[PDB]
Amino acid sequence: EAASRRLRTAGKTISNQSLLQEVVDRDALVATKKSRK
Amino acid sequence: KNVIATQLSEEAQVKLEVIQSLLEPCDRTTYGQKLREAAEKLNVSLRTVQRLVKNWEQDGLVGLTQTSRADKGKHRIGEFWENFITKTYKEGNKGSKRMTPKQVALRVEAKARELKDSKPPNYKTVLRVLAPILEKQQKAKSIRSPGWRGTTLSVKTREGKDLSVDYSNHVWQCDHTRVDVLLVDQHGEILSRPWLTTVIDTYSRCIMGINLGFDAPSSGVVALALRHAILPKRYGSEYKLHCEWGTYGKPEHFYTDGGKDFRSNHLSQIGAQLGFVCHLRDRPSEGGVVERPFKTLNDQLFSTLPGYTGSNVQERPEDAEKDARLTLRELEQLLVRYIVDRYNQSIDARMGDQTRFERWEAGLPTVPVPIPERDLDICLMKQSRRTVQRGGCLQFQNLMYRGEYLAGYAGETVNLRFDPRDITTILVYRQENNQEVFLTRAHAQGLETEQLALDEAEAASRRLRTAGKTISNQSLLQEVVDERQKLEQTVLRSAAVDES
Amino acid sequence: RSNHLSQIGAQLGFVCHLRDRPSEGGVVERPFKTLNDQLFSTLPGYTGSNVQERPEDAEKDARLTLRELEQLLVRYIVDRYNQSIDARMGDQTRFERW
Amino acid sequence: EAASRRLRTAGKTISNQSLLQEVVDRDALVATKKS
Amino acid sequence: RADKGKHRIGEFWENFITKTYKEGNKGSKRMTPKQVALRVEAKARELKDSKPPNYKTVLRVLAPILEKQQKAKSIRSPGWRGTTLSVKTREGKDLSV
DNA sequence: TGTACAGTGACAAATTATCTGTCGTC
DNA sequence: ATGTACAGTGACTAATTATATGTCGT
DNA sequence: ACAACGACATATAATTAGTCACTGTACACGTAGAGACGTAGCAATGCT
DNA sequence: AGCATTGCTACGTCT
Ligand SMILES: [Mg+2]
Repeated sequence: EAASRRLRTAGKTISNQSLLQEVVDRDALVATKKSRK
Repeated sequence: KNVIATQLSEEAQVKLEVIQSLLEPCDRTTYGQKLREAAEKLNVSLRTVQRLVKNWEQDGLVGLTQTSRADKGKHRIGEFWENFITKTYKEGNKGSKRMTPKQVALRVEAKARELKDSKPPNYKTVLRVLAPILEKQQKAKSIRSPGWRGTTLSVKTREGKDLSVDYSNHVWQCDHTRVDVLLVDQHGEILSRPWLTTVIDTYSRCIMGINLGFDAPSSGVVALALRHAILPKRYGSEYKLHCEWGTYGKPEHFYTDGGKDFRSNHLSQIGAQLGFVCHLRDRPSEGGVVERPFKTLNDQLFSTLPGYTGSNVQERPEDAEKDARLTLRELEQLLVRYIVDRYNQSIDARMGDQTRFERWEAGLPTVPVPIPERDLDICLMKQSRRTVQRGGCLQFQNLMYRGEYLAGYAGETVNLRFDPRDITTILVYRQENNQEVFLTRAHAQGLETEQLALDEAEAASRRLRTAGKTISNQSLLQEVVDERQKLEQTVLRSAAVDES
Repeated sequence: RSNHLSQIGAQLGFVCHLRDRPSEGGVVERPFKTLNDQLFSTLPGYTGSNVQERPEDAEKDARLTLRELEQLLVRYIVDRYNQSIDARMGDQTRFERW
Repeated sequence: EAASRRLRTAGKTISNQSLLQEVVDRDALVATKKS
Repeated sequence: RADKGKHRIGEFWENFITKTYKEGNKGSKRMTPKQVALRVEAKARELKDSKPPNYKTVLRVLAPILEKQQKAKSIRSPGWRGTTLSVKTREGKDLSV
């Protein structure tokens, strides 16, 4: 358990807040594409 | 052999509690007298209680419970008809035939009429007999594979040899997938789904480069992926990336799907010129380090984009061609942002300790040499067993050529290297001391005011000759310059060399 | 929707009508599946009703010719399909209801 | 129950003799197949 | 209890989850709950909300919606019965047979 | 020892619906 | 009011037959 | 001694095998094949 | 004289 809790705590350490920028700007791009008709 | 009792029922608990109430020891003459309470408690004679004691003292909780019957799972139709059913079904489902239990029952009834059997197996009897077979072949369909664990890994090759993966850049992989996105030209008609070809570092599970484009799986595609994989990266401020795709440098191996471009001469020339060894994949599963990222990337990216096309024809969503809206100059930016700002920083699925990126930078055996860009653009495609003319001149694919230093040589076997995207010039090579040595750079006769590609010159030679035109570089060039692939190629014309 | 067929109808004496949608066609769409299940699936080289379902060796097992498949399909229709009960009626075989 | 039983008992009287013999003859034909 | 089947994330998040999944599955887009939860994470961070819903809640929010979208595949047609029959022409004229 | 991500079971933490007391005149 | 209709299913029921019971037994 | 395992013949009941009325579900043109890169057929356009 | 090289066409064969 305590060994597996190392893997869990290590994975959870990611500074993910800089990684979210992809998702919101990908959607913003797709919403910027209006259809041809 | 240990066997444990399970599904202890209420009646078994009733039977157990009286057994426990007589597990308390006493003299045998009162033992045979205190157990009399069981008689009405079980509504049965003490001779059954003596039998129950004989079971429990012999068998514990397992024999205290009632068994299944001896005929459970035994079919009273007998071995002939149970053989007949399982014979008929398995032979009826060999190869591409797919007989079903209903079709089997018709065979049973047919054979019974021949046998004059008064009472052949009913269809539901025939269906019952096959239920074990259907279930056993169902479970055989979905068995999970463990996958590798920890840092140690080795990759099986079609050679039979198994090759360990020891450090970052020890073994790269590639394959191509058809992207599940319909995307469109400028202003935008539907075109068709592109191909994606990726380089994956088998140690870090990292991803050093991709080529995305409408081009079919071809050695020029693989070469342009390696041209991306191997070079240092610089992406323009128009991407607004947060992270830098710092993976570069060269492989010691290239382990790959056995596609015809991966088996090509051109790539083998790259293997010799860059020092990696091409290794073939045995079966698709061994590729999983690159097969699976298509699944990962389909799920986390393409499925969210307007032109998504589903994982199969049978799942193909009908709006895909109704509102496909990206061009590849956007799909590139989406895919590149997904890799560099997310996927590079994503955790490696069986290390946990670090990102995909850090298992590359910390795992490579030593800092690789960043090669000159022009050197890979000297690792062009080459042609051999051709000959130089007895003059200052040359030929290639019905083009005609000049060369500055060729006049010092008589007509002799020559080797030559060319950019298929800029066949305006060739680099020429000689076999001095059994080693390749430069002759000269060379040019098509009089060609300087414009530039030419190989694919359009090849197509022009077809319309050139079939019209009976006099064959020359002069006339061939006109048939280049006098459409689906035109739209596709002029999309791919959008390139970072104009933007960096 | 061809002129040829509409001209046959005018000659032979029937009007040509089109269904709204395939569901309204079920009376004709269904015998295919009764053929698909009860005939084509039990023959060498059955190709499976879908790309996700083609047998792994349909091309390897492929051996029937057009004259042979027709000679079976006619035995199926004459001795079997038309002799089955009409599924609305239960009492009448499809030919006796004709 | 009676409506069903009459409907069912009608269906039971239909002879499969043709519908059955074609089944073994289809296999006896296909038994000649080799790739 | 009166609370069974009703979530505690509240009216704003119950909508935002279901809004985001609904827009992500029109056209050929096929945004699954995980991508919604990843949007929820992004939304809370930009909302400055310190307690975004967990992916298990987001999957439980959509579970009835997913089942309603599933049931539509199964709905059976009664069919015609007995002797009387007609066929539906696209002219709109039911031709008796 | 293919790969590995989205979905799911079994459970703990937290919330909170509501149902169980000792009670008061009815 | 009504797409089609066959193969597979469930929920019993008739027949089989494995084996639990009650008395005697030594 | 008499409470221990037999010797039943007969119930007891849990197995299978069979009857039916329901119902889900595919029938709706559709993957054989595009598109690369050989080993091997070829012509040709040169020339000594 | 001699072939000798050069630019197509299969017929797979693979993804
Ligand atoms: Mg491949």
